[PDB]
Amino acid sequence: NLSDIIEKETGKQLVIQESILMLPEEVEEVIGNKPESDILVHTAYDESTDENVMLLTSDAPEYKPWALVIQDSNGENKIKML
Amino acid sequence: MEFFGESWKKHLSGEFGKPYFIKLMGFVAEERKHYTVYPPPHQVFTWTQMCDIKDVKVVILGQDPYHGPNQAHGLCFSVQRPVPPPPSLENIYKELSTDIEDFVHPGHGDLSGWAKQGVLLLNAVLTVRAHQANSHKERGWEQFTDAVVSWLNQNSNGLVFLLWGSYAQKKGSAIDRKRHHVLQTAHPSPLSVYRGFFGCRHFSKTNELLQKSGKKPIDWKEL
Repeated sequence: NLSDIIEKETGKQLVIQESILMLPEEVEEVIGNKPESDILVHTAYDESTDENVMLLTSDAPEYKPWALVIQDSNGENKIKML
Repeated sequence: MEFFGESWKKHLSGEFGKPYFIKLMGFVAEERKHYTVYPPPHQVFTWTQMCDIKDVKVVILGQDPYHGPNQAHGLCFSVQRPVPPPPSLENIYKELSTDIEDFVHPGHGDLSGWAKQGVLLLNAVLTVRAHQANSHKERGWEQFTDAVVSWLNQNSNGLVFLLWGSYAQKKGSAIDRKRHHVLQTAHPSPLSVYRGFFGCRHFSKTNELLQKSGKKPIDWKEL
């Protein structure tokens, strides 16, 4: 599932609280690299680290991983393309 | 149609007999045997039971329901108690906290307090199968919600539409900006929150436009 994909890359088992669909250029402006398709921003919140962990995949129903974005308290995004 | 507000029903009834809708209901009913589907039957049209169609003053558009147990209950962004507020909602609360003076984080994420005041929290797709986001798209829901938006656009006046994110902004492309007030910015999701949502002050502005229109402002803290 997408959760174990997150646990795999972080070592922490996170619960997806929401999945927000966004358009490629909407994502480009944030990520810096323009995805080719609509991105589903699956977000879970790590209370432990106070970080917003977001697994970005393609739209349903394939959900091919595209990037893992980690945001810290000071509002800094840490992109990690897959 | 059961679990559907009568004043909304008296105006949207024409959609229930169209084939796209009959097929949609068939498909939904079908999945609810082999997939866990959110929200439960009595909460698919919760937005229709919260207030009269003629008392709608603000419209906030969402996407599909929360695909996890105990969350989705028929209102966009809202999660029923005791489910803690999801990332996006916490950012909306964060914005309201500096936008509206007497606002205080209600601890919970249940937005029924807003719904009762005339704030329509409408999702584009009204159901999802547990754990699969955007699973029930392209099944007819978007066309039905389009009709809802369309009716409000033509038969109401001076409503304030709050469109956050490109998806929502597209669904509201046809809204008459000369008849209604539209406010749009980035989505409250942590990914785009710093792209414009934080600092947008949409809640104070919404109340300004309302008062100017001669309607009672929304008491955002009433949650």
